[PDB]
Amino acid sequence: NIDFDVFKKRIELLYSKYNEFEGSPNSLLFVLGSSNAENPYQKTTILHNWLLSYEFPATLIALVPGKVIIITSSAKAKHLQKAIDLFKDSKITLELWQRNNKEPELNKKLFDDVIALINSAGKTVGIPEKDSYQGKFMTEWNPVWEAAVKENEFNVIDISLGLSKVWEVKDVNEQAFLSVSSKGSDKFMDLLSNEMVRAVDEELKITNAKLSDKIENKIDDVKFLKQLSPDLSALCPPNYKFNFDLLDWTYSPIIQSGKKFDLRVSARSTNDQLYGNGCILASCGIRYNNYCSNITRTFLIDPSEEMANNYDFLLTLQKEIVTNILKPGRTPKEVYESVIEYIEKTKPELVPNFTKNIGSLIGLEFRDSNFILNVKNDYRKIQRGDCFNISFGFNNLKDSQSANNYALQLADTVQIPLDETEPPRFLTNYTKAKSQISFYF
Repeated sequence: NIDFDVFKKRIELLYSKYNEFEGSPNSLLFVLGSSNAENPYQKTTILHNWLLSYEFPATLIALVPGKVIIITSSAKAKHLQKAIDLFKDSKITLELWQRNNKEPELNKKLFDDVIALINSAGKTVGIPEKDSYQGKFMTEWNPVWEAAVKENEFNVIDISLGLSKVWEVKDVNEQAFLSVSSKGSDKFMDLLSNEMVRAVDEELKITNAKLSDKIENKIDDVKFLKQLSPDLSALCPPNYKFNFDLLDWTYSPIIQSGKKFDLRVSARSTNDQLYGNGCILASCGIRYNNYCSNITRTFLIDPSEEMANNYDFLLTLQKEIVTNILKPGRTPKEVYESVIEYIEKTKPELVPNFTKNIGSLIGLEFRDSNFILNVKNDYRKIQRGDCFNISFGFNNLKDSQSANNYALQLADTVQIPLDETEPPRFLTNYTKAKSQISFYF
């Protein structure tokens, strides 16, 4: 069940902002084909999650002056019917056009009709240009759209940056869902660290990938889910009941040890035997009601003194970033440059080893590519209500005591409160204390 008051406020917000996006689009057009679980964070899908809290496959949504048009099946139109009355009073009329797959002539007429309304709004049409969906609905739609662009002289422009700004600031309910997600990540991290220690202690034959898979699979263990429920349900926003079915993975858990450390988002657990010495990097990111979170911990197994000392600096760095650097009003570039400067002042020798970013805005997407915390983004300001995956590390560090280089990585989900007087709030709280992440065999 969909909160239509939320649907109404979010669609009205988008409607009020879009003509002021870059390029001044006269209309917006969002076409969703079949859902793909392996590619869940495209802008059109994000829009559906934001507006409705569910992805509606084989559905078109258009915004033009005065109207929101939804082309979808009878079943789906029935889920959305109650929304219509909300716009009866508003610049928007809501219109639900129902498809019928035994009437392909009607289905074509609907598509021609919406393109006519788009044409009437103006020549500039805003779409998320990187989005790609497959399936039967898209096979119908694609040639109709392509003909319209070519025949009507549509100027089709990207709106990803505009969308990113519209839904950037998290409302109080969204903040709650992010908190729930993050607590989930904490509890899986706790499991992960326990299973990892057991693996080393019991001399298990197990690869990094197999161990991370074990943790991933616990999301389907209803016994484990039951255990999770008290702590997660306490964090749900007022009037929203905790629901198991809304728990998912943002991405596959990762464990790294031994020969290979990769600090980029593209990293995946290797098929190498779990290496029970030195640095073990682990990352879990649970998703609750579409709200992504992330946590990365480094575990130290019989660490040399230099690994331990560099781990201490890693903690100090995170405290400096979150307490002093990551402030409303600042650009990602300014934040990242400030980080480099701090490292340059304290441990200059480690600058070449540092990650190229310190994470990104997080929310309905795991990583908003228009708000990565690196030097390339000089065009966004941090705002109160923003939530971040603050993730950084040092790779290719030299161990005098081992044949393997080592790495250190730390990530937490951090909320910037809406209230001016409140500091950044860690949503992920699983320990990072050196004595609690160090193990000796």
